[PDB]
Amino acid sequence: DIAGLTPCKESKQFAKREKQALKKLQASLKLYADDSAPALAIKATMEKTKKRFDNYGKYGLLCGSDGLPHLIVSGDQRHWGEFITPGILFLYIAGWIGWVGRSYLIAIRDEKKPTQKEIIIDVPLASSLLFRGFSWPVAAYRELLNGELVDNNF
Amino acid sequence: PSLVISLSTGLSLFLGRFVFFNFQRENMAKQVPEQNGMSHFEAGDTRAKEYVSLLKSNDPVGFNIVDVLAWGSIGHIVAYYILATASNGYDPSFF
Amino acid sequence: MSHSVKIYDTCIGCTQCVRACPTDVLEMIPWGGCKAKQIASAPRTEDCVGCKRCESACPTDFLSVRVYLWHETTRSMGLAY
Amino acid sequence: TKRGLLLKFLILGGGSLLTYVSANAPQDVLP
Amino acid sequence: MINLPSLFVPLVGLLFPAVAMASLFLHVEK
Amino acid sequence: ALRIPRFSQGIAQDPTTRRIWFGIATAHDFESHDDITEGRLYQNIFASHFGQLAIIFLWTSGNLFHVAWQGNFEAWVQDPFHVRPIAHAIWDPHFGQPAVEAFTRGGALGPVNNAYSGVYQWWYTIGLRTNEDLYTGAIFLLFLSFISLLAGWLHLQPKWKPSVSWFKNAESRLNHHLSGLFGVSSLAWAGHLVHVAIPGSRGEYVRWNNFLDVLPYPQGLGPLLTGQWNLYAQNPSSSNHLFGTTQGAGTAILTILGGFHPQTQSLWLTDVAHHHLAIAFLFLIGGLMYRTNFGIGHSIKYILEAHIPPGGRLGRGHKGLYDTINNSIHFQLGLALASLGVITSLVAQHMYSLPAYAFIAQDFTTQAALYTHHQYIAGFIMTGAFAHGPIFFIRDYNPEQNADNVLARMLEHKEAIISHLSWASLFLGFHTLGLYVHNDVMLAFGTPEKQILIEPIFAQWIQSAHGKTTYGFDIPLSSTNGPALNAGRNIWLPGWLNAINENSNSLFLTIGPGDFLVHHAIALGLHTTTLILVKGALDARGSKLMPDKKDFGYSFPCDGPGRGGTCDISAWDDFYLAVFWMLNTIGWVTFYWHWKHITLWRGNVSQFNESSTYLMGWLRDYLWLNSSQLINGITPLVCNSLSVWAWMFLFGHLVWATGFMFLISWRGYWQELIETLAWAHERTPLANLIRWRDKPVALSIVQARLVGLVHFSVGYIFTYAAFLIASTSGKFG
Amino acid sequence: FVWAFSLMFLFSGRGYWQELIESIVWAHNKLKVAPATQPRALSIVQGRAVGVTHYLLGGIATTWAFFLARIIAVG
Ligand code: CLA
Ligand code: CLA
Ligand code: CLA
Ligand code: CLA
Ligand SMILES: CC(=CC=C/C(C)=C/C=C/C=C(C)/C=C/C=C(C)/C=C/C1=C(C)CCCC1(C)C)/C=C/C1=C(C)CCCC1(C)C
Ligand SMILES: CC(=CC=C/C(C)=C/C=C/C=C(C)\C=C\C=C(C)\C=C\C1=C(C)CCCC1(C)C)/C=C/C1=C(C)CCCC1(C)C
Ligand SMILES: CC1=C(C/C=C(\C)CCC[C@H](C)CCC[C@@H](C)CCCC(C)C)C(=O)c2ccccc2C1=O
Ligand SMILES: CC1=C(C/C=C(\C)CCC[C@H](C)CCC[C@@H](C)CCCC(C)C)C(=O)c2ccccc2C1=O
Ligand SMILES: OC[C@H]1O[C@](CO)(O[C@H]2O[C@H](CO)[C@@H](O)[C@H](O)[C@H]2O)[C@@H](O)[C@@H]1O
Ligand code: SF4
Ligand code: SF4
Repeated sequence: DIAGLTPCKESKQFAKREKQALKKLQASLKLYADDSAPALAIKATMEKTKKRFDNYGKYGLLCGSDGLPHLIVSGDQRHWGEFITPGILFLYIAGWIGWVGRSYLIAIRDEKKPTQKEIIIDVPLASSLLFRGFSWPVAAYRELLNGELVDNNF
Repeated sequence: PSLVISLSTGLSLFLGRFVFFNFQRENMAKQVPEQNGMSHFEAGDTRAKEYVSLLKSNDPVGFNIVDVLAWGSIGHIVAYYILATASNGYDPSFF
Repeated sequence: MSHSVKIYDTCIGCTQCVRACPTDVLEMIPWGGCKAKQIASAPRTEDCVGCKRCESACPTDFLSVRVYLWHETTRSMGLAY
Repeated sequence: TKRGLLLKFLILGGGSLLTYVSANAPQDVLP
Repeated sequence: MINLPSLFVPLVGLLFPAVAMASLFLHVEK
Repeated sequence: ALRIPRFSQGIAQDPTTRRIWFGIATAHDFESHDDITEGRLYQNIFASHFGQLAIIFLWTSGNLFHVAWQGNFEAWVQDPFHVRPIAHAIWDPHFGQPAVEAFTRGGALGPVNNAYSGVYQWWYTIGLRTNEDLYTGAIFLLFLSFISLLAGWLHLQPKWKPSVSWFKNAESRLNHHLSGLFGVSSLAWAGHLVHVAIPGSRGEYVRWNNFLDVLPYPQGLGPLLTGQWNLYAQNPSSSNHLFGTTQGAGTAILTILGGFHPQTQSLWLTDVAHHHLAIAFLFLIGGLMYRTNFGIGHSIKYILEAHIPPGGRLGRGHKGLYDTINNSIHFQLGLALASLGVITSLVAQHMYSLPAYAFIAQDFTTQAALYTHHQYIAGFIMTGAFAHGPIFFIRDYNPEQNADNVLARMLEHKEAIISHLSWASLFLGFHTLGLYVHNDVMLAFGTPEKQILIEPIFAQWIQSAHGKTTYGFDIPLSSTNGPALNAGRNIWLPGWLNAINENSNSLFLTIGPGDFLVHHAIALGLHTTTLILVKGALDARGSKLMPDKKDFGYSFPCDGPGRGGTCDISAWDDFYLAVFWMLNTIGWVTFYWHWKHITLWRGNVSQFNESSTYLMGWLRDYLWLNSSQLINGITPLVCNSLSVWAWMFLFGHLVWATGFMFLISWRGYWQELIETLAWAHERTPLANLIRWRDKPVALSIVQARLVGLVHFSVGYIFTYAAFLIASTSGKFG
Repeated sequence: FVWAFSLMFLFSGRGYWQELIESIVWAHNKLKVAPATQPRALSIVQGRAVGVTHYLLGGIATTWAFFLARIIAVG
């Protein structure tokens, strides 16, 4: 739709890629497996990149010249989850990497001599502060900016 | 289409706000204060500035625009001449 | 400056602290009160080269010296020869 | 061996005639 | 005479150097 | 053991060789070395760079003087078809007889090397033509470039004042300059192009005789003073032109009309002059803005002072930024550097897509070894800009005299500043590098698909709101009409800024996923380059590891081992360290144009398209494709077309490599075997008594960080020098 | 590439990446996320250890590749 061309529903240049290129894959008139039970170009590796026919799903997917598919993601016509869908995902996953970074850490500096407890690991991954992340509804999106890590501690 | 002389009218609106004070009090340059030779020393440095002196002809020579800018622009610059034209002179209305 | 690197500190005590450094530092010059009472930063420095072996040990708590001398004899680098 | 002020003389002279005619030539035999 | 403009590379790229490599051995002494 | 070098003193009787090197590189450090006073210094930089302007005219003179008797001109002004102009006559006794082989180039006799500088399309492009009519150049410029020295002395001589305090005004000067200078410097140019040059361009000649008798028109400056200007711009030029010979000429100076032409690209005759004119009011209106005695205008404090926009009620001062930028002279030479640095590229990135010369791109070589000597430099500046604003902080600067004050706070709130800088890089790091290996793991692996490749949206975007009338597309309020401008139309944006896609020379080249990377990897450059310069600077003062890092700040390179282990932690050695990324940006960027251009000339563009979206390929086709021409040019089969270039190009690879010593060597190992190697002579006959006067040593512990560099650099910069040329020349493109 | 990463380990100071490692250590403390296990730059000669070793496993497998690719296939 936008600058490149249209998706899969038609994309000539893209088609030619499917075809030569892979299929030459072929390329081996035979090469012996008339019945034989190993050499697997034959089945999929093609067909797994191939039966990926005039279908790939359908995804829209813009495809420029040479018809390799370009990613817009401007949240329109079709292309929204080529960044946000896998974007918030990157956010949510990290941040629950370091929410617990700022955790199997802010749990130590105390009791008795706590000077490298960390070259060994007290609860592995933390396996205690673990889920604190999925057990983030809202969380740092309020309690980070109000209290605890409070401007005070700023 | 363009008022071209819309704005050259306009700019010596302001630098006649220039024709100012070569005339009126005392000498040039509020006499060279400080120019050559060189300030006290001064020194940080230095002065002066004064939010308080944007008057004196605000009112009077804000007319200066309408001078040339009237009757001497779009209305054919001084028609009232003659005053020695024979090695030539004129001068003659391109307008 | 011509040998001017400051290793000073505040104790200038020199026991299990610092000695190392070819000639340069004939101190123990007790100033009228600084704990193990021996002080300052050097003696007559126009003699030897440019170490920072000078700290490496016994505090300078700030910097520590190194080369800064520029004006630099030869006797002040091994090689005048 | 009259060396009493010289060398400036032999470095315009000698070296304007190891190079004046030394570069010039009447009919190339080119680079 | 015919074909002879070759002196402004030695007087420069050669002899001018002689001067200063000599001369400027004033840095050592004069 | 004597006394020598006439300015320093510690240096002066140092018995080694340092004596020498360090002499020849303290010379220009006036502020503080024996001979100096704030009175001396200033003037000792003043009649210095009057020794400047001076050397710039013995350059330009000769530029116009290896041209006028040979080096085609009453040729190339007969019609400048892309075949090998000329600089000067190459003359080396080492040359073989293949003096005869190209190298020896067509028109002229003995061998030669042709203008890749532009000069040849501007000594021409302001008229300046006929080979009897031409042979001035030095004659003037030089009967100029000597005057350039005369003040030098005149103003060095006490008496008729060299001026001392008078060097810290501003207001007066710069109240003078950005009128007197620039304004009238323009104007007066506006003058010239127009009486003598525009006529020389579209129209005909101007004869050295008449200058009154010549009159762009019949009835003179006509009205003009008669506020009536307009009727310049009507039938000004045409297009069925034949450039330089009238006929479809017409004669009405000024326009914005007509535009491009297959016969010359280049800005129109007139426009570069109403402009030169047009700006010449504003600066003259600008000049006259500050004091200068008479008693109008402004004091350059009192509009800083408590000026301040967001200050006011946000507890953040503004005290005498004047007596610190003024009492600094380094702040000075580095607000100077940059501006120049930022504009040296604005020059040289605008100088393409808008070259203003009679045959240039559609030359496509001179056009590509001229964007870059203005990209090198420009990068080369910037650094020095950033490097004299980490000297202000040490020799000058004054914490008690600047504080609460917004130059401080900048220091004070500094740890963040490098971090929210470093966070840009590290992000701009691995994220460019995912996209480019991934893009290279996927090819090789067989799958050209799967390739990650983002369109450069916010790029092309800027341009479908311009003229990139590429294959339609509305945009909500714009559509490609209904609303167009309404408020704008047939005035202003006529044929111009309407190049569109123009596969040849459209100005804007039509951007895709190949450009959404380099464009993020020129962005990871000036960022990284500057986290280090920002940092370099943001404490030449000191820090935790070295707290009191000062009284000398800049180049104290090294310190003792212990503390953590301390090293290249002088603000110079971060400058030292900086100059590698200014040599890696200013390469990604230049690298980029060309590949692009190359392909966008005697051939395709698909090429850069699916083959710059990855990495290997950047090496293979470009780098590996397109060197061809040059290297099989020493060829086992005799010296063909280019030979200067390829030998340069390996001269390029040596000077480089041989950086490294200096760089992985570090004075210790060198000095010590010179300790054994100066037991020779002393212990060997037919070479005894024979005294040195400078004591054999190994290079200073800052010096070689320089020299490997100042070595790393030429190699490097002398390799692309000979690389691009040696292949934009052949082509194919 | 790895080779053209060695030079950074080979060519550079040391209280440098310190001076840098703190700016970092700072931003670290504001969120409360660093101090424990005093993060430190490379041990002057470690630094040289991570030159060299890289400069070789870089500059070498480069040809290990350059080679197997010009004897497999013609030759
Ligand atoms: C470090 C290097 C340096 C070098 C070696 C060069 C070399 C060059 N530059 Mg250049 N340049 C540089 C730095 C450099 N530049 C920087 C830092 C900038 C940014 C400011 C530029 C911006 C720049 C531009 C915009 C251009 C060049 C161009 C050029 C080329 C033209 C030759 C020339 O400059 O004659 C120089 C000529 C003179 C010094 C004399 C002319 C000066 C006039 C304006 C004086 C006016 C004074 C006048 C008498 C006052 C009249 C008063 C009264 C009569 C009314 C040459 C290749 C030109 C080009 O494109 O070539 C294709 C042009 O495009 N450069
Ligand atoms: C445009 C101008 C500008 C001006 C007016 C100045 C002025 C000054 N600079 Mg400076 N500088 C600049 C740009 C400028 N700089 C830029 C762009 C950089 C880096 C981009 C620097 C980096 C720099 C450093 C590191 C220092 C200065 C210093 C100085 C001061 C002493 C100059 C000196 O040491 O030279 C004397 C040098 C020589 C006589 C020659 C030796 C120089 C070597 C490195 C040659 C360089 C490469 C060369 C062209 C290659 C050989 C050619 C080859 C073809 C054979 C003086 C205040 C010094 C200073 O005072 O700071 C405290 C010093 O620290 N500058
Ligand atoms: C090609 C080069 C090589 C690489 C990869 C780097 C990388 C870097 N340099 Mg650097 N540098 C180099 C050569 C290199 N340099 C050279 C030759 C010099 C001059 C001699 C410098 C001078 C220099 C300076 C002055 C600075 C840097 C800085 C940096 C960092 C800037 C942040 C960034 O770009 O994103 C981050 C890094 C990358 C994109 C590179 C890849 C790093 C990750 C992805 C490693 C891969 C993990 C892998 C899967 C696991 C393998 C390890 C093992 C388990 C097998 C970065 C780590 C700056 C800095 O410190 O930033 C804070 C700044 O200090 N460099
Ligand atoms: C390309 C290289 C560059 C060059 C030219 C050299 C040269 C040398 N290195 Mg060396 N080195 C380098 C890069 C270089 N290195 C790098 C990058 C590193 C580490 C990264 C090292 C680490 C190193 C070490 C540890 C040692 C050396 C040593 C040496 C010396 C060995 C003896 C010798 O054969 O020298 C003389 C011969 C040459 C330099 C090659 C020929 C040069 C040609 C171009 C002839 C030019 C002469 C001619 C008259 C030019 C005058 C014309 C006029 C216009 C000036 C020699 C000076 C060692 C040494 O000193 O032992 C004797 C010592 O072991 N190097
Ligand atoms: C106007 C502009 C801009 C910009 C931007 C900018 C405006 C930028 C800037 C830049 C600058 C710089 C980049 C500089 C830097 C430098 C520095 C930062 C320095 C520092 C220092 C130091 C180091 C310390 C102290 C000293 C000193 C200061 C030197 C633009 C505008 C526009 C646009 C685009 C859009 C459309 C419209 C227009 C209108 C057309
Ligand atoms: C970017 C990358 C990588 C790169 C890489 C590169 C870019 C390169 C590398 C290289 C490596 C190497 C290289 C290693 C190795 C090896 C080997 C195994 C070797 C072997 C050998 C031998 C045996 C000896 C010598 C020779 C040779 C070398 C062959 C990555 C990134 C990432 C990201 C995004 C984030 C997360 C993580 C990751 C995932 C990681
Ligand atoms: C070789 C080497 C030496 C030894 C010093 C040497 C080899 C000097 C040798 C002199 C060379 C042969 C001079 C040739 C240079 C010419 C271009 C002439 C210079 C002219 C100047 C006035 C510009 C060091 O002292 C050193 C110190 C710190 C880090 C790295 C190194 C290093 O790599
Ligand atoms: C770049 C550079 C540095 C900086 C380099 C550093 C700080 C590298 C050390 C980085 C460590 C290896 C990252 C380790 C962090 C991870 C192991 C922690 C997370 C665990 C994993 C799961 C990721 C130096 O310290 C140095 C010292 C001496 C000479 C030259 C240089 C030099 O060139
Ligand atoms: O042009 C070089 C050409 O001139 C030389 C140089 O010695 O000498 C000529 O001068 C003598 C003097 O009588 C002539 O008889 C005869 O042409 C040459 O000897 C000669 O070598 C070079 O060929
Ligand atoms: S700090 Fe060093 S040498 Fe200084 S006083 Fe102590 S040990 Fe003495
Ligand atoms: S530190 Fe300095 S003074 Fe001390 S021993 Fe070393 S060189 Fe001598």
